[PDB]
Amino acid sequence: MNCADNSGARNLYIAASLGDMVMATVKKELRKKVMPAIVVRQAKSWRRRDGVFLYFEDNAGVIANPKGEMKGSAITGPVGKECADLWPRVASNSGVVV
Amino acid sequence: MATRTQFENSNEIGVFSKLTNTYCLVAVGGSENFYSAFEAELGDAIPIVHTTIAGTRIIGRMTAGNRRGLLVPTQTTDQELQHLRNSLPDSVKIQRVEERLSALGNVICCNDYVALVHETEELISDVLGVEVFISGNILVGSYCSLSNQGGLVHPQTSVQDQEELSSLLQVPLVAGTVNRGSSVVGAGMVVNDYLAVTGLDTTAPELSVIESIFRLQ
Amino acid sequence: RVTIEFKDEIVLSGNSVEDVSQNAADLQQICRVRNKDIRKFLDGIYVSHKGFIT
Amino acid sequence: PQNDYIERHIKQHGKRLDHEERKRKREARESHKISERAQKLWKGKQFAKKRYAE
Amino acid sequence: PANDLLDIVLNRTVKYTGEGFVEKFEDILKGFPNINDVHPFHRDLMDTLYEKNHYKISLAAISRAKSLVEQVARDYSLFQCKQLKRAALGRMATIVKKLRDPLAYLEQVRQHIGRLPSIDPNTRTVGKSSFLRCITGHFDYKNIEMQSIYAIALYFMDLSEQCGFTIEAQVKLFHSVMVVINERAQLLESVKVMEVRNKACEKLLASKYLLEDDEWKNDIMPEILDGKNVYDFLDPEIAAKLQALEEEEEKLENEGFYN
Amino acid sequence: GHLGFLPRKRAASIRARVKAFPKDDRSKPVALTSFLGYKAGMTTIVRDLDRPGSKFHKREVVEAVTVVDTPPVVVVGVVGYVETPRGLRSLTTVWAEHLSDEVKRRFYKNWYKSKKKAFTKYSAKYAQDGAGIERELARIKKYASVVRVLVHTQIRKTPLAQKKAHLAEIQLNGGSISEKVDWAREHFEKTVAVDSVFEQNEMIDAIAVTKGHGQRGYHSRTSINHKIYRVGKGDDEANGATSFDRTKKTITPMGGFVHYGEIKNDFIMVKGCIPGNRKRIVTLRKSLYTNTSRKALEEVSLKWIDTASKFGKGRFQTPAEKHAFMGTLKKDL
RNA sequence: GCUUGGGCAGUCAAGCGCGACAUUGCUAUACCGAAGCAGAAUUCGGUAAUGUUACCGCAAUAGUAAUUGAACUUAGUACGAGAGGAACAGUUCAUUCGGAUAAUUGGUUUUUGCGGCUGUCUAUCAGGCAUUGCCGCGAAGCUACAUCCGCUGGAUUAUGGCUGAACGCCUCUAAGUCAGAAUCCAUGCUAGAACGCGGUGAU
RNA sequence: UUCAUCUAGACAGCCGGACGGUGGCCAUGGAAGUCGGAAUCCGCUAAGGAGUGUGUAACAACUCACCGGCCGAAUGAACUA
Repeated sequence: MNCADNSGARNLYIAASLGDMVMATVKKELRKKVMPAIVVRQAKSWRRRDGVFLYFEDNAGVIANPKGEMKGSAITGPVGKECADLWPRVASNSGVVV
Repeated sequence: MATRTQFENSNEIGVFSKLTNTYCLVAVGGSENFYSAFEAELGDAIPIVHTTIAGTRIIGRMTAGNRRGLLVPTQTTDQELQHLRNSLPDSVKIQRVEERLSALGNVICCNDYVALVHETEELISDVLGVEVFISGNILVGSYCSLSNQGGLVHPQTSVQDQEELSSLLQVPLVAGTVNRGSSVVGAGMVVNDYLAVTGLDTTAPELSVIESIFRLQ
Repeated sequence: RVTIEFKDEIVLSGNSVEDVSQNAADLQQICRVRNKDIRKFLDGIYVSHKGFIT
Repeated sequence: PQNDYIERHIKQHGKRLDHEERKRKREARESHKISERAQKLWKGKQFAKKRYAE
Repeated sequence: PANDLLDIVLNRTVKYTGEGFVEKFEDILKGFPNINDVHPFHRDLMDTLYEKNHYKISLAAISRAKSLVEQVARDYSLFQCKQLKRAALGRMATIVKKLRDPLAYLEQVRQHIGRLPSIDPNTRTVGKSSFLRCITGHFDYKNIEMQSIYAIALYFMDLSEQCGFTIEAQVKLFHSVMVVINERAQLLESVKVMEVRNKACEKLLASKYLLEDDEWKNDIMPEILDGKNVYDFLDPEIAAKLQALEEEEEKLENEGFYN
Repeated sequence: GHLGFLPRKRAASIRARVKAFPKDDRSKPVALTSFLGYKAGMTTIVRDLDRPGSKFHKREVVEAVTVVDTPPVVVVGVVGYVETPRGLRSLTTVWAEHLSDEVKRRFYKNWYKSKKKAFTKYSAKYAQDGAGIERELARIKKYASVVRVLVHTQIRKTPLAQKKAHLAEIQLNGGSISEKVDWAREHFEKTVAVDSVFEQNEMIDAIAVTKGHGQRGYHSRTSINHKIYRVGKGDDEANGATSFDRTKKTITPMGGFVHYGEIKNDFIMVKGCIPGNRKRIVTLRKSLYTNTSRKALEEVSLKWIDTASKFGKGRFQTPAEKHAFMGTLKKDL
């Protein structure tokens, strides 16, 4: 999946869904470095409790420490509504939602 | 005066709050502590509105307005806009931004007289009745705060930018941290001309700086 | 089950010894300081005095 | 966590109201509990060996 | 103690016993802080209190016992193969039983070290307990003889002679340091409540919804009429539209040239 | 799976039989306890959750519901039960003088070829002054410390070709069983509305045989804590004109239900999916007790109801919108 | 009537020169009791055909279930020099498993459906043949990346107590007695004895 | 079964006495019988271990073993079946 921050990471590498935090690595000094990541987009629509079938363009996520401290100072691209509300830190750096 | 409060054991008051001289916006929830945060100093002096933007608790991050008006992003639903209109008097102007964007509180920081943003400028000026003009910050709103008495910015703000804004704002500006060194000044506290709310992590030096900049004493 | 009357002290009187004694025991045994240090914590209600009504 | 805090608190306030009576009752009941363990309870053999050693 | 630990370990059952003993010994050793390597100030302070020689002897004895148990475990009809297990278990028990003295010594210090008034070295500094209680202990702003003597690594004086202590003794005991005062009065010159702390701070640093009217507050505004969200188009008294978009069905439908 | 639902053998009776009834109340007045209906269709429901401190507090929430056809139930008799060491026993039963055609048919397997010799002598026995029937009523009054009422549903009203009514027993939680039998005596051959038993937001349990999968399925199952979203009534205005919509329209999906007829008579909307497919016979019971929880106490705020066509696919709500979406049509002009 | 956890050398000595307890040199969840348990955390111990016919009914008996974690609130309060930080109860969510359903979505496949079309023909009018025509779209069925729900009363192990002899003290125990376990029985749920039963319509 | 007490008062339950050199010597930041080391005396009185325990940094206070008073017959310790 692509990285959802301005850190410049080419891609992210490790079921986990949007808003779930799992260990992740920056596939492409950061090689083979494990750090928790939060998924902000998955490019798939699920049965939302609000009844609206959300959609995204591509899978994306953010890499942060266990407490969720965003590595970058901003988030590139839209962020899932559930993920943004779940994590206040993500919302602070989030620019657009969906 | 400045007050130390919390929300769901979280010190990010600004994320779930937006204070104004005539009203206050807070996220929906049964946590009496959050309501007490604003009710302790002034009781029921000004109304407190429990609502949300796009059905989220980040209303504080998604809302950017002053005592004279309020603004909400496109993601805001019609029902939420109607609830906000019913919860505020006709004096406060409420309008929806139709531009492609969602984070208004993280991009726009303004007070009752001046507004700073990253056409929509005319709409912002009309709704808030303020002049529309920070140190290269990607998200000025998330790392800035303002009030008629004064304003607070992130510690990394350049001295030149602070001086220019203070000269334009006609009031002094001070850069400091919140919530025990946290650099998100706009997410850890919300202040008005006579009441400042800060999280528990806010240390004594930060509280003193907040009190001094707004010159309550 | 016995009467209640009154310092910060309760007074229980009843014709039947068993009834009043069991009531006092139940009152003392409901204030269980679970998962706490017995010596450090003294809060509760305990039997103090016994005697005849007369 | 000072040099002596539980002892200081006990001296300032004292032990529990029924600490003495409860301890005496436990000591008295230990006599019957020893017999019950001897007539009850590998564990029984170990208890018997410990009693014989005592 | 040694007896209780042996029973606890042996009640769960051959290498498992040795592994458990090694784990317990490692936890005891690692959990306890090395007296000679904590910190110079704290090292000396612990030296004045506990028997450092006995502490080191106990640590060495525990390490040697663990090594011996590991060595024994590594070295180690039905009766012929059965007696070996009993012999190994007895060997381990006998080796463990020799720890009563070091374990007894460590029992006293294990509890004591858990509630010491230890503070970080970077922390800024006649009945002095009364003043200590009054001042605050943490006051963040902005063997006994040797332990007391180690304060060299502030002093208090009394103008009167309270507690029965001679003024001459107080003057002699004195021999930067700040002196606090609550032929006899002249000898006091030989030395040469928050105010004292304020003065010392120098060196310390240098160290609800409404409407237009409440007449119709009970209205619900269904927000849907025949499947269209008319609320978005609920403009007040649209008189021009009410005619413009309603007269068409008669003015233009008369022609009706859709076919 | 679940050992409690074994052995997995085919159900002997198509109609599920209630195993237990709510505990009787000696102080409350005589009232019904269970109702009969037929499952019919499924649709989506949206509302706003007033549950305090919830993730969707004072905000919209969506889920799925099911509709059960519940035509008015008409009583046919009263059954008394006595307490015996071997279990509850029925000592005497009294039937009404007149019975519906469906009730008579239910007692037949060759109704067309049979002589239709239904209650004739018992019906003729009612021509007496009343001593014989009153004697049995007095006997039931003396004995039968617990009483039940036998009723049946109006199959003819439902859009089905079965034309055969289903007979079932209804328990009464009233008190003074003498008062119970007196009340029953005054309601023979009388129809009782659905609202008399259940109401909106009430919690009930539905029992029915699950779908047969060609051994898989065809077993009686029970689902408890089934909130009644709505209690439809054919006598009232269009059931689609909710308080939050107040617009006249039928709840039935446009074009009719899938493999089922239109619903216009009294019906009930049940949260979740009741076991079994459409055209079943489902017995409604009031949970056998009082469930204390926010789930039972919370009310329903139906802002919108999905009533569009569902035969494969559908987008319009009423037939008038089909041409409006596609514009004027040739068949229109 | 299998079975389950130190040798050598010396002092022992209830008893019968042998012989008892010590002793000297090597080689998961949950609930209770104790700890210097200040809070949290932690450690040690314990529990685990039958009269035919049709309907409405009872239940002898067999099986049984829910489950794991998270958030507000109690709270940044009792506690504590600060670091750190409770629990009960009132609320809100999610994960595993289970009884079911297809309302939206979606893998789906004889709509072997719809507009056009390929090699080609009596050429658009009509698709014949292409073991199953193709393109794009798409029914019914399998069926989940889809959805609803998943119960309350006693008796009890350990445990803490009341009254009170043995033993004129005493004792939770010997006669009695209260609270109490993921334990037992009950409520509920599934089946209903081809050979358990009751009432009713019909000759 | 073997011993001890026993109408010169059996076991048990309460009340009283339970001292003087003395706070023995050493150990002392203060430890006086009871945080420790080594002997254990005289005067006595029906009865005091330079002390069997609880407890205080030390005294303080209670105490069992030792006797007396109120009490009234068998009781206690160890062994065998």
